[PDB]
Amino acid sequence: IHTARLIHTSDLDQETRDGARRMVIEAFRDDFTDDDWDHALGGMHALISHHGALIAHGAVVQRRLMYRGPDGRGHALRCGYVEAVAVREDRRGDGLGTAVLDALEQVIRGAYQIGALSASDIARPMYIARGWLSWEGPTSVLTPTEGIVRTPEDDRSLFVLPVDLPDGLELDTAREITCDWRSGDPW
Amino acid sequence: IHTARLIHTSDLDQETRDGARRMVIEAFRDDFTDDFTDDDWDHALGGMHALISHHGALIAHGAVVQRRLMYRGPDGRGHALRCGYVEAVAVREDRRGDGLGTAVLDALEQVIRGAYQIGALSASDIARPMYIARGWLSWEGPTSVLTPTEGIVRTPEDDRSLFVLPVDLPDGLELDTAREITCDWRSGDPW
Ligand SMILES: CC(C)(COP(=O)(O)OP(=O)(O)OC[C@H]1O[C@@H](n2cnc3c(N)ncnc32)[C@H](O)[C@@H]1OP(=O)(O)O)[C@@H](O)C(=O)NCCC(=O)NCCS
Ligand SMILES: CC(C)(COP(=O)(O)OP(=O)(O)OC[C@H]1O[C@@H](n2cnc3c(N)ncnc32)[C@H](O)[C@@H]1OP(=O)(O)O)[C@@H](O)C(=O)NCCC(=O)NCCS
Ligand SMILES: CC(C)(COP(=O)(O)OP(=O)(O)OC[C@H]1O[C@@H](n2cnc3c(N)ncnc32)[C@H](O)[C@@H]1OP(=O)(O)O)[C@@H](O)C(=O)NCCC(=O)NCCS
Ligand SMILES: NC[C@@H]1O[C@H](O[C@H]2[C@@H](O)[C@H](O[C@@H]3[C@@H](O)[C@H](N)C[C@H](N)[C@H]3O[C@H]3O[C@H](CN)[C@@H](O)[C@H](O)[C@H]3N)O[C@@H]2CO)[C@H](N)[C@@H](O)[C@@H]1O
Ligand SMILES: NC[C@@H]1O[C@H](O[C@H]2[C@@H](O)[C@H](O[C@@H]3[C@@H](O)[C@H](N)C[C@H](N)[C@H]3O[C@H]3O[C@H](CN)[C@@H](O)[C@H](O)[C@H]3N)O[C@@H]2CO)[C@H](N)[C@@H](O)[C@@H]1O
Repeated sequence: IHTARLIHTSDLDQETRDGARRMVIEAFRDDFTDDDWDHALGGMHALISHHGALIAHGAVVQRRLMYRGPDGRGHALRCGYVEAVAVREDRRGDGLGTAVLDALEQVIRGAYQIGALSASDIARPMYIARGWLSWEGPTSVLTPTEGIVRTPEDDRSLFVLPVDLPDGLELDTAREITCDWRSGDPW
Repeated sequence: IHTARLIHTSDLDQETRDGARRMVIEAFRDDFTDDFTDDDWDHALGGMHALISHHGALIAHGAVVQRRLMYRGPDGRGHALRCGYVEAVAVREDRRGDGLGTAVLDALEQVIRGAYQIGALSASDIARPMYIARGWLSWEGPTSVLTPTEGIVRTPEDDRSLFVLPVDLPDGLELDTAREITCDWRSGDPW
């Protein structure tokens, strides 16, 4: 069985960051943009290498997810957001994806109030099987110039993993949920 | 001689985390209202901690957490910068003045330079000369916060407290510190 190493972005040399980026881009090839890479930087990376070649990657970066309960109170949850999860093609189906998520979920459970991610279609059963909840209500992003704006192309994609919500808060996945602002894909 | 260890929030046991919080709360003491509040501790969670311990006792702490800083340049183009935000920098009172806080900020600035486009913090009044000497820039224009119900809302209590450390600004961006700057939303003190 393989085990992922967990490394902060700042503990990654440029050679190893460039190798990770190139492995991720190839893994997403039919798609992975310059903004997509920026989104994967700043947090903890899960890495698996074999003889100096990276064969699996994932990242969890901190952001705020905003949720307003029925009673009208607002919540700005410390969110561990999962990005750039990828296994080299020739090494897929061997549990390397599971090893990446095991290490990232340890980060989420140890440090954040909620995990969240916008899953590709292929990865959906994988996350469902691990206990991630599909979000059923509308999604949105908090923009700097127009307030909260709907993001309908992301409604089907969003999964959350509530690990340490504030005392008495219970997420209703049919309500709206809002992510903080960034360039490119908000979710 | 003094070197802090870097550890992510998720690698601290609850007892070390709780000790860190108690130590930082006391460091911020000069009645029953703690100057360093529960929300203040939450803002230190989720990133990299710099720790210094001496025969088991935690004698220094600092953290850098990821946020977005929003800045609109003089050309009208908006930027959502990946920001390493510095929180809860503290040295046990009896050990101050020996380079421990310098050692904490050394480690945190390494995180910022290696991971983020910009470092930022909201400095206590008395700590401002220290940050200037380390090459942080004082922000001179108005500060604000992007709220989910109101618009961008001015935060005048934090004007003149903000410092930034621009380590990897995109392509041609050059910060003009007289313009407005805006932080993302969180509970408690936004800056
Ligand atoms: C997504 C990706 C990382 C999965 O990697 P992988 O090596 O195929 O995955 P694994 O072999 O580790 O399988 C992961 C888990 O999903 C499970 N699984 C896969 N398909 C499943 C299905 N239809 N139903 C139930 N479980 C399923 C496996 O059983 C495994 O769980 P297990 O370890 O308990 O058995 C890989 O396909 C990839 O890199 N794709 C390209 C990039 C991409 O699209 N990334 C997803 C963005 S979130
Ligand atoms: C502010 C603090 C972290 C500085 O740590 P320190 O270990 O005492 O300071 P250092 O010895 O590393 O010196 C760093 C700089 O701090 C300044 N400073 C602040 N308090 C100082 C003190 N008691 N003794 C010496 N320098 C002090 C000096 O300008 C010094 O610069 P220098 O070495 O070039 O002379 C620490 O005194 C403390 O915990 N105070 C409580 C308040 C606080 O931390 N504010 C939050 C940061 S915004
Ligand atoms: C730290 C600095 C002063 C050089 O280091 P240094 O002068 O050798 O300082 P040290 O590391 O030896 O500090 C230890 C000494 O601090 C003194 N000291 C400072 N605070 C003390 C305290 N609270 N208790 C006891 N001694 C203290 C003591 O004399 C101690 O020596 P001793 O106990 O052995 O007698 C350095 O940061 C510097 O030169 N600062 C430049 C200023 C700057 O950055 N400004 C730029 C303007 S933009
Ligand atoms: N875009 C068209 C389709 O893209 C697919 O790839 C999938 C994937 O990239 C993408 O997945 C989702 C989208 O769902 C969702 N609307 C936004 C979200 N940020 C994105 O996210 C995913 O891909 C990004 C790269 N982008 C990565 O940066 C990100 O970490 C990853 N989780 O959408 C696709 C499936 O939903 C295939 N290439 C092909 O089946 C088809 O062409
Ligand atoms: N009065 C002198 C000193 O005051 C300190 O209090 C200062 C401190 O709380 C606070 O400092 C600044 C403010 O400026 C600024 N407008 C907002 C910013 N979030 C805050 O931040 C600072 O204190 C917080 C705890 N709150 C920490 O969580 C935070 O990491 C720290 N950088 O404002 C106070 C005055 O600057 C301490 N009580 C003690 O170190 C000493 O007594």
